[PDB]
Amino acid sequence: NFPTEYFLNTTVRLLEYIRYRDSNYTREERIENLHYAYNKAAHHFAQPRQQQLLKVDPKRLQASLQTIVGMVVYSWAKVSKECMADLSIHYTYTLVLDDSKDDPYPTMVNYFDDLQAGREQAHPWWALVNEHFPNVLRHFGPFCSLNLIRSTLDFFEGCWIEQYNFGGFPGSHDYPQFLRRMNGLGHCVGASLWPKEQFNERSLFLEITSAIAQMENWMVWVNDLMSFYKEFDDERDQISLVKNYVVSDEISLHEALEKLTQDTLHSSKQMVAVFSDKDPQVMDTIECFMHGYVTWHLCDRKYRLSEIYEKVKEEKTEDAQKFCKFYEQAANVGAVSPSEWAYPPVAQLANV
Repeated sequence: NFPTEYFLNTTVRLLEYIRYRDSNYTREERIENLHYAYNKAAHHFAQPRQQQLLKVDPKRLQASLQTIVGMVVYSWAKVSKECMADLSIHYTYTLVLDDSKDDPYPTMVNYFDDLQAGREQAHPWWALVNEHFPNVLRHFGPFCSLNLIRSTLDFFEGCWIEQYNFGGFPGSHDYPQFLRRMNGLGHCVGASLWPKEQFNERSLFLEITSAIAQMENWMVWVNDLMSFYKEFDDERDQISLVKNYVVSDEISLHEALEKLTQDTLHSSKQMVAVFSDKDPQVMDTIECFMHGYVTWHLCDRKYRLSEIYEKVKEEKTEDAQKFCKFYEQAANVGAVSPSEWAYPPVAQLANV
């Protein structure tokens, strides 16, 4: 049975800590960006070479793309439309990689030599991603770019490790966060929040670096938390950060969940307790990311949190109501029909 109240309590706390509230991001602007990002991406993924080197089921690509654009537009609120579009493509590539069962070994045998010689990579994924990377990198300074490149490389190894469906050896306490950081894209996400057009990598080096280090853990743990509901009974999903704590540390799913909430809540508090008295433009980007990121989760049908809403909408409980109050907040600005932006389907663009 799902820890419905415990979950609710933790969710409301996280929200208060981060100061979850209303933004000046109008539903009309969201639709403007949503359609803009989706429109550049669908046309990209619809090109021939893309269509033939990126092995993904058409229906899942469409879904993945819509999910990713949703997350970007809603979290990288302050960057430009082009930046959202370009980050949408890169994060859709990374999402798509989890669909491969194919062992990377054979295609990674000459990874370095091909890289150093300027020859196209053997693994089709790497071929598309490195070819398109400049489009994403042009929006950043050398420091931030370096973070993206590294994180994406970590991501690749993360996916490789996961093909083994390995939650860790009982007793290997370091395995869980090791794996979560590899497939997390923490430094990618974190360093992509600062476009050299609205920020100065050098003048803000300390804050940017710090953000990356704190955002890496907030971003991944918040996702682990919000996802805890859909993954609860997913017998297919076997190696989540929480399921690994269970196996690696040898504790109950409950205790594992306790560790996650403790880390998440704390991560939140320190985030706030560090950026408030910091360059406003910076705290704004950070604060907006947190809120949008949370909105997206509550709104995307992928996380099915509306099921929880529908099951506690009527209760005189303090949390139960605080949750709904929050939920309806995100709903009012985030519940947009895909028909208003995500069109036409990638498949149709590719067939033309």
